[PDB]
Amino acid sequence: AIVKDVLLVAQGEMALEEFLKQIREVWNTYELDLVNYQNKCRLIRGWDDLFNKVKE
Amino acid sequence: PDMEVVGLNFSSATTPELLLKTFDHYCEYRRTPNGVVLAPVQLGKWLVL
Amino acid sequence: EGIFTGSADIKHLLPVETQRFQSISTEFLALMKKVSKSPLVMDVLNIQ
Repeated sequence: AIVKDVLLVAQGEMALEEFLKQIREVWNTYELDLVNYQNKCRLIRGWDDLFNKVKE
Repeated sequence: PDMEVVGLNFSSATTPELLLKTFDHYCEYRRTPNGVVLAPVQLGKWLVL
Repeated sequence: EGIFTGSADIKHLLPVETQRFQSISTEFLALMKKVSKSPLVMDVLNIQ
C-alpha cells in the first residue's frame, strides 16, 4: 500500500543515484586520446566520440 | 621573443614621475586579495624598462 | 605550424608575423605539454 509506494520511490531514487554514480565514474575514468605529431607534441584525438558522450 | 622593450632616457632633472608615467602608459593596476599589483597590458610577456 | 615550419622565406618576407607565430606556438606547446602531463578531462578543465 503506502509502504509499497515508499519502497518503490526509494528503489527509483536508488536506481537514479546508481545511474548518476555511473556517469560520474565514467567521467572521472575517461581520459583524452593523445597522438604524437612528428615527435613535436601529442595532439588530441577522440573528438567524435567525446562530443557524442557529452551530448548523450 | 616573449619580452617587451621600453626605452627610458634619463636626464639631470629626472624624477620618479617619469617611471610612474611609463607605468601608467604601459601597465594597469588591479586589486587582488594579496594586495594591489602592477603588470604589463599584454599577458605572457615581461616588460623591460 | 606546418606552413611556418616547412615553408621557407616566410621569415624573410613576413618577419614580425612569423615572430608572433613562434611567440604563440611556444605558449600553445607549453599548455599542450601540461595537458599531456595531466590527461584527465576533469583535470584539463580544472587547470587555470
